[PDB]
Amino acid sequence: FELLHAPATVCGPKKSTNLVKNKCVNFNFNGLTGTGVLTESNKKFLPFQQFGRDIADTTDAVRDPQTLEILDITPCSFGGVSVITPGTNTSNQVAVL
Amino acid sequence: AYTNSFTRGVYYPDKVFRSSVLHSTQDLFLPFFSNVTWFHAIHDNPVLPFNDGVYFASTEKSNIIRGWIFGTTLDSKTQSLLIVNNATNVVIKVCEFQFCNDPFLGVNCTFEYVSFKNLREFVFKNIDGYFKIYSKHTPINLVRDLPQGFSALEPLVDLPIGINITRFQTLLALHAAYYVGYLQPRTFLLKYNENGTITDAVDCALDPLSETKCTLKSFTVEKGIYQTSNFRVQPTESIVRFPNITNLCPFGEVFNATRFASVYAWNRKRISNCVADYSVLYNSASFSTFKCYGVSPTKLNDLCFTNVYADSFVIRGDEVRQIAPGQTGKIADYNYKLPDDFTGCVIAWNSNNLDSKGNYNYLYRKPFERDIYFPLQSYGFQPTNVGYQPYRVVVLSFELLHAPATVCGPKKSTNLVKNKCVNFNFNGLTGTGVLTESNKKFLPFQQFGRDIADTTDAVRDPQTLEILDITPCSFGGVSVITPGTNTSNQVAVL
Amino acid sequence: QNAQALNTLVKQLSSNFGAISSVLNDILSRLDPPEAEVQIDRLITGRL
Amino acid sequence: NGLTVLPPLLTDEMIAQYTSALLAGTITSGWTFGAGAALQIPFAMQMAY
Ligand SMILES: *[C@@H]1O[C@H](CO)[C@@H](O)[C@H](O)[C@H]1NC(C)=O
Ligand SMILES: *[C@@H]1O[C@H](CO)[C@@H](O)[C@H](O)[C@H]1NC(C)=O
Ligand SMILES: *[C@@H]1O[C@H](CO)[C@@H](O)[C@H](O)[C@H]1NC(C)=O
Ligand SMILES: *[C@@H]1O[C@H](CO)[C@@H](O)[C@H](O)[C@H]1NC(C)=O
Ligand SMILES: *[C@@H]1O[C@H](CO)[C@@H](O)[C@H](O)[C@H]1NC(C)=O
Ligand SMILES: *[C@@H]1O[C@H](CO)[C@@H](O)[C@H](O)[C@H]1NC(C)=O
Ligand SMILES: *[C@@H]1O[C@H](CO)[C@@H](O)[C@H](O)[C@H]1NC(C)=O
Ligand SMILES: *[C@@H]1O[C@H](CO)[C@@H](O)[C@H](O)[C@H]1NC(C)=O
Repeated sequence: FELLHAPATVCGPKKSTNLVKNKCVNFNFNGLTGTGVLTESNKKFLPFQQFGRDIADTTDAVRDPQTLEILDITPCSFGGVSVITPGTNTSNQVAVL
Repeated sequence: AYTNSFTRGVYYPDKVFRSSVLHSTQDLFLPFFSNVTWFHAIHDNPVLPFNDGVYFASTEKSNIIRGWIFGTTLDSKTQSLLIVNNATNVVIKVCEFQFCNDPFLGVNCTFEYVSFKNLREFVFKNIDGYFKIYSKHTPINLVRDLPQGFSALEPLVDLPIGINITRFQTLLALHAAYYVGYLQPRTFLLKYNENGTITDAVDCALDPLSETKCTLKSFTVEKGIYQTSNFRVQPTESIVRFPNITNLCPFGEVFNATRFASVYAWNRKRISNCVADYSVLYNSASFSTFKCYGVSPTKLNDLCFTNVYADSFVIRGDEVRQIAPGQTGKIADYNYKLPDDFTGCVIAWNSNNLDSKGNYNYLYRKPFERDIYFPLQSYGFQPTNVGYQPYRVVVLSFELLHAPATVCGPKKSTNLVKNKCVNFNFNGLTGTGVLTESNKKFLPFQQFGRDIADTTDAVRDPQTLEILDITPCSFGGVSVITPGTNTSNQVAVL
Repeated sequence: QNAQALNTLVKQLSSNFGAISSVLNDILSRLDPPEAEVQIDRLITGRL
Repeated sequence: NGLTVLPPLLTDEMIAQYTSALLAGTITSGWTFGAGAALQIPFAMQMAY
């Protein structure tokens, strides 16, 4: 089996679903999975290119296997959460950043 | 005739999209500013070597070059890839074609497909049976030679032909010069622009400024001194030394013995002062198993030992699995124990057609202990009993401690060369360095000397008992002294 | 202190780190790649 | 093993020249060479300051 990231010609028995843009989704493109927001893009993939990659070797963008358009993948919003509090010897009220 | 490859013959190495990044890659590219052979088609279609792979390029005004042939003999004796482009139809076939004595086009098949002013560049490589084709077509205005410049090639075709290609030939249309350049494993730095098109490149092994661009991942280099590489001297030839003994080791006397001992009283034969050819035992199909826990069985021919011992006895077939380091059980624990750090190979075969009758002469009961209502039990081996049949097992215990080696396999020695950087092998001990005369007084029992790092310091030559010092061949950091690339491309090397 | 640091670094080359041998050439001259690589990874981790 | 030692940029001789300059300055011009020009001063007067 050749699993190199390139257009797949043999795909496993599994029905596709519709694609939803600009929302956080759990995606699977030709067996490649991850979580992120799929958006329209201006990334000009060459006809032989199926996947794009970032510095971390993570997927940057994909070509939809049914309709040959390029979708950018932006990981769903995240960040650290900090709790701002007076000492509990004063109050149990907190603010969240 | 030859020309300058310049910066031509770089291709998009993968189906991965990148942009605004100075990415670096290792693949079979044409080395920058190397020579490529220049062929002519005026008033020239020889067979060329394919080597590890080919860049091909041609210049056209009338579409004279229309195809390629790839194979070993190109004469209907083997499969040969044929690519032809006639008018508007590209044709690809891999048949055992009968080609002409001198193939040209006038103006058991496993695959078939059917679809100066112009420069058409191609790359051909043949990796694990896959014939990968990259190409680029571009307009030109030049008759004399290949245009200088850069533009990378996309991959177009990948044919799973499985053909061993060593030679190739072109096909010309007769009523267009072409170039053939050999690909090499050279690392590159590639400038992907905003559109993701590779717009510049730096071959790593071109020159010391190019090493500096490869080391800094940058097409611009600042004024300074940069540690691009380590210079290390290479060896010239190998030196192989073993005691010049011609006696052969008596394995036949162990494996083809009239009778094997019982496992409660197993025999231990010493093998020494001989040449041990382990290819015979390994290649022989008579063995049910040949499992090595110490060293790989194919390395035994180079490697050699201070002593080899053959532990010979009969067990029941299902118990063969217990003779191994790390195993426990009624045989492994009670009658025949190996060290869990055991070095060697366990060889066994059935004796259902030799020891079985019933045969009641085989009795069973620390590592290598011989333990000569009772604990003593025996088997009645009969030809009609697989897991209950007798097996003859010989365990070969090998002592690899660094000491004078008495058992060394069938490998011829070479002459020894002093004061030159050489790849040496002394009794199976290898390394690279300069062998010189020494004043190190090894004691008669000492064979090898060692340094603080546990590396070999000196050795005693096994044929002539003199001591040779081993000093690694001169080495050190390279550094490239450079002004900024805004001021110059000239550099100096430390 | 600097001499001690270097002497310590060099002496570490003699350690096995779980490998059959501290000597890299002795692993390579005895094991086929599928097994040699395991022993080497043990030395690489320790030396790195 | 790959362990090497690089030389310093300033050799012992060059260091000696710098300490010599600093010393000659200290002796013949006091602190004036630190601030600006080395302004000669009789050593005994320098000590008076
Ligand atoms: C997916 O289906 C559409 C029809 O809705 C078709 O035009 C397209 O070629 C199909 N894609 C693939 C990859 O077969
Ligand atoms: C903290 O709370 C304790 C009661 O558990 C109280 O005795 C103490 O005085 C309080 N200290 C401050 C600084 O509020
Ligand atoms: C290329 O050929 C020229 C002769 O035309 C020769 O002087 C030069 O050394 C060759 N260079 C290489 C890299 O083979
Ligand atoms: C090209 O060659 C094929 C045979 O391989 C032939 O059948 C075909 O007619 C030729 N050319 C064109 C333009 O059809
Ligand atoms: C095709 O291959 C077989 C080997 O399986 C060989 O015997 C036969 O002669 C080949 N056919 C031709 C026309 O050479
Ligand atoms: C990219 O392509 C555009 C045309 O679509 C061109 O104007 C531009 O110069 C090219 N180079 C870049 C921006 O990478
Ligand atoms: C045992 O005898 C057979 C011939 O029957 C021979 O091929 C084999 O090599 C011998 N074994 C050894 C270890 O010499
Ligand atoms: C190697 O051969 C020489 C004869 O040239 C002999 O004197 C010497 O003893 C041999 N060495 C060994 C280890 O057998």
